[PDB]
Amino acid sequence: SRLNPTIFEEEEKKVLTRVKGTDVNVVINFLWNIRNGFTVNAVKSMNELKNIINQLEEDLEKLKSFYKNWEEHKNFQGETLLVLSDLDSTLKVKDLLIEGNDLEKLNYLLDLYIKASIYDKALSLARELPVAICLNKVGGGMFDDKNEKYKHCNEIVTSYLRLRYSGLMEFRNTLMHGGLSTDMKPNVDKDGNITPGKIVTKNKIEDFVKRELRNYFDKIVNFLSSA
Amino acid sequence: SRLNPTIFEEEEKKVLTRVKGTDVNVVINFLWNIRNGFTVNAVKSMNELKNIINQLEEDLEKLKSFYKNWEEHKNFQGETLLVLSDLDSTLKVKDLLIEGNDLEKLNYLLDLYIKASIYDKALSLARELPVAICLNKVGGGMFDDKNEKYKHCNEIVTSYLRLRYSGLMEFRNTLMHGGLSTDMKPNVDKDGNITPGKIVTKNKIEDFVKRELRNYFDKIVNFLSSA
Repeated sequence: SRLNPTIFEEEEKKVLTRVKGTDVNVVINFLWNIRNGFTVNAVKSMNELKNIINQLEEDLEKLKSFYKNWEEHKNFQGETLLVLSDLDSTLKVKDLLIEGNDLEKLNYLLDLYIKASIYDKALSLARELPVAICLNKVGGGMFDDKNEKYKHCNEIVTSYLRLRYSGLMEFRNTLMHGGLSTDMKPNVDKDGNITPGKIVTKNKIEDFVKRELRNYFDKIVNFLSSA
Repeated sequence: SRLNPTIFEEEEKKVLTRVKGTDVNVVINFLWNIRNGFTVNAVKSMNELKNIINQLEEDLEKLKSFYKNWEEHKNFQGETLLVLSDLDSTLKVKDLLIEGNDLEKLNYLLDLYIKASIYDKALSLARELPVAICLNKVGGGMFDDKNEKYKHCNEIVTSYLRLRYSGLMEFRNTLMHGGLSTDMKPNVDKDGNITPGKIVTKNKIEDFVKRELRNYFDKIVNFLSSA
């Protein structure tokens, strides 16, 4: 915002105007929604982001060319605000994007949560995405108990998960409620000291989501296609 | 039982002994279980029945040959108890039989109930057979609420039926509870006169089971295979 050279060529200004207008705030918000589990919103932003980076690529090629032939763009010789590395590092957000319907975008996000080791968000998405998949097959509906299509769709995935994927459902609720919960059954003393109940290890959770969650999810979705 | 000729040849006696021993009571019991909806028991009897008729065929061929060459078996010339038509008509029970596991035998029975126009029994079997199909896929279990595998398996088929096959579930409960029920909502007067609630027609029920029940059931089972 605070970047404006006093003397600027027609081609320099034309591309700097584009650079000054890069919505870095939309990228930060995208990462915020992903971290805090606002999965629908993150996925809805994907197309907007796709355009943000498609332009940033165009600007980076032009700026890269400018700095490669730096002898012709001596107007930038004193500038300290435009840092090529800051913009080039931002282009990595291109990896977080995919094309397709919002369900396919959420499916990709599940894999992103797995790679990033965000166990809580990965397991909740693996639990709720098959309900949406189911809802889509039935012509659509809203995630609300008053919606009949949702009521039955949720009952199907919940009972199928409790029937075949008992582990998935257990890890999900434990990570969702944390340490102080009925899901972990800790014991509080007269002295104010707590002794954990189930003491679920770092390895059992890491191994399950990193090695089984995707294979399990793909089988759950495979089953729910026939619906 | 009351059939015994005074003079009997070695080949005549050998085959009459077999005829006298035909378990017609097992056939009557088979038809009783089918009519009263004891579907598991009817299906379990199928192999026994298969042997009953396999022998009755053998005896009928020999007796038919005896009566075709009646001049050689003049010992039967006065007999009134052995009626070829009674035994030959019994061989029609061969059509009610099929080979395969008890689930495949129950599947065939569903089609038998459809052809026979036993709407009540057909719809209850169409509702409960997918639970057993589901139970089998999960390694087996007992039809009891204390059985976890059953609990979830039933919840899946019940919610899938309420989600996609709303009609099937409605006709089932109506036929199961009959006229005087909450399923039909009749109204009783001060005078002791009742006015039906939903008045579901003979045609809507006939058309549904005779034209849609099998296509619908086959899709329900097709879905539950992926489980």
